[PDB]
Amino acid sequence: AFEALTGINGDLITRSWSASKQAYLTERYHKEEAGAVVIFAFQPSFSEKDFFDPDNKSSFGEIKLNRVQFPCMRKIGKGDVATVNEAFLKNLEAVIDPRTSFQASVEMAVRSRKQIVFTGHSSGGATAILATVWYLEKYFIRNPNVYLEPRCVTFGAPLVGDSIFSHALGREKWSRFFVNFVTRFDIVPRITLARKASVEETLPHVLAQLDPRNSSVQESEQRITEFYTSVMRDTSTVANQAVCELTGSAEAILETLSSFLELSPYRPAGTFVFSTEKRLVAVNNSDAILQMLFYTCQASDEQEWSLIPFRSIRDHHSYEELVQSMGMKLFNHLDGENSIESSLNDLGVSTRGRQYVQAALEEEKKRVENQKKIIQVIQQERFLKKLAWIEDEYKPKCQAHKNGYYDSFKVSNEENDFKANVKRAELAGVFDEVLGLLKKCQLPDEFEGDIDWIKLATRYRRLVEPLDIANYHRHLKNEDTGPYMKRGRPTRYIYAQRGYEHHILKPNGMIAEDVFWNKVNGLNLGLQLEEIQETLKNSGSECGSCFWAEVEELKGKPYEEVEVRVKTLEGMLREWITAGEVDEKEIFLEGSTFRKWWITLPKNHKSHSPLRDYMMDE
Amino acid sequence: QVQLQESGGGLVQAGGSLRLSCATSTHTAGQYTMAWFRQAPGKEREFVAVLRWSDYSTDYANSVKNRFTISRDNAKNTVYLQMNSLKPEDTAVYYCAAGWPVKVISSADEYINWGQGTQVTVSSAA
Repeated sequence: AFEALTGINGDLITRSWSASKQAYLTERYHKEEAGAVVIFAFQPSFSEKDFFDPDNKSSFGEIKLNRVQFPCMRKIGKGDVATVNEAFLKNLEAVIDPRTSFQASVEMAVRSRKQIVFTGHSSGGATAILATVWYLEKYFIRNPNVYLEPRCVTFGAPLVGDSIFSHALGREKWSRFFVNFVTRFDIVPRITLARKASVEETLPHVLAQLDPRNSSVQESEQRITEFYTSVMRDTSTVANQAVCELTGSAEAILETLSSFLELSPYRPAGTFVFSTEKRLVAVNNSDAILQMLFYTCQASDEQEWSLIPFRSIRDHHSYEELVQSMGMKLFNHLDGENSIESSLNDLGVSTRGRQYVQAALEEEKKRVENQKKIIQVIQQERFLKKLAWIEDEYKPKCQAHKNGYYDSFKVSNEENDFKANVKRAELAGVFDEVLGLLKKCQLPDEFEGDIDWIKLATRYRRLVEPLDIANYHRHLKNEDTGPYMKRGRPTRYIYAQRGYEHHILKPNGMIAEDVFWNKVNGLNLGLQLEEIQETLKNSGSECGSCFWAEVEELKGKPYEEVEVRVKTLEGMLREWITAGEVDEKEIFLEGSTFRKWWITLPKNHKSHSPLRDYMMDE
Repeated sequence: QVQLQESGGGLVQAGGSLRLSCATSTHTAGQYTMAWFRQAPGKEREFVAVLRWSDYSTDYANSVKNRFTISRDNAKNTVYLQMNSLKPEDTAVYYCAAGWPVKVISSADEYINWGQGTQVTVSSAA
């Protein structure tokens, strides 16, 4: 039940808690080899500087991840990178420093083919989370056979990443590797849900109280109560705005320029396990976990409003009892349950909180239903017949006329051309609808990574983006609006390109833009990198299906003006043909725009061009 | 759950010494705060000595400080309380307890695991 869902047993949880306790006594991290498991526990810290960085000028100590170090932690189609707590990130970076021997120990554990486990209590858990992601980006994605799955186990950990963080974990199917135990009242998982200005004065004393290594010499009750109230007020704002933004308020004055009621960007990442005296409740849905983080820490189970802050401090230290009493607790998985009332009542969630958690779960169910309808629509034969007609009928018939379907559509002198236009419009409608669903976060996290969708969208892009470029230049939109690559390319094609590129490139750790610039620099054109990036600004040589676009921007101009761009296009063309991005039966035809333009190029260029064998008869 | 078993109690003349052992089922160094408590007939379970998980530091109740010694053999997984200058009022059942994080050493509620106890009877003078 629990083991079938999380992939860890009670022995591993117990060893993880033992190592997390031991990590207090070791600098940065502690390594423990226990049978078939190797555990990396991280030393937690209770200094204010280790929750909100002193040099961070943002309201929540947040910072955007660097796309080179965490290339998967982003939205593929949109491009937006994930955001994490800067202090936890700096702690991770200080651990992974080559001078710490952490990386060498991790690689030695990888060679042993044992189950590698990153664990931690409090901020250590935070580091553990990041460490796991580090592993996932540096080893597991490169070769999942020699770099095996990690496990991440945290006890009372603060939130680490934002919604894009959790989304990227979900798309890569990495969230299943994370298990975050949270005792019902533990205040630490709720801290970074508050504006750092709301707790800036009371956080040091409460952190000293939360430190398991310190003695409680009966300090200050008032500061603890005020800290709890601040954290709960800001958490309430965040959770209620999540409720309103999920299906109620949409977008009214949500956007920036009005930094009035700033809400924390941090969201639950991975599986969470709430714990009472009698239950273990596992939750996957991040929005549900946020709503529960708010509503389980309320004065509701007995309405003992006066005692709940000290319970919130003591529950950060109650993971020993949690680990000792796991086997005697009743387990249930909230996401897959038919009725969530017993679990949330046992957790003290009010009726309104229960309705909000149910609403979050229902929204995830709606996203799954949307993906199901999308796959049924894209798998029926009446839909695929359009692409099949473009592939097996329109393209060969246009190759027979010796001009290619791009030019045949651009002139549109036959009825087949208008038929192709109709099918292009229908396909565009379907893909624009899917894109609109993606933009509004109304599909599962895994959608953009689904290999069936990637295959279909790549086929559609390769087949139909030439027809959309022909439609763009046929209606002279290049003169009214501008070049196709700058102000005319439909976003659906960008999404399809980015999904395909990420899928095929992520095992090597480089993003498509860096691969492109590496290839153009390997073309050895002999110019400065900034100058080349300026010449290839908004170029069509970054994606094969944009070939014609670049051609349209290069024909008519003198050779000295666009020599760099034409050589770059020619250098990309052969790999494009091999990959299937550009049809070699189309572009070299006698009536093709590209061939008619390529003949006009200087004969000295054609002599040393890689394409002279494809157009011998000029 | 740590298993704790006390042994070594018995009858001792006033002024004598006695060592109590507490076998633990797992290593407790940097893992559990280990304490000795005692409960006399009718009275309540009061604190005697502590060895902290945090820093390996020892502390004692004022009635036993500088005459009792708490220690741990980490190899044998054993915690000892050596008692000296015993008095008839030290007659009690002695327990060893394990807890975490035990931010209040003298409170019995901080300790999650306990032993069955061992009787210590200190006799006067005939």
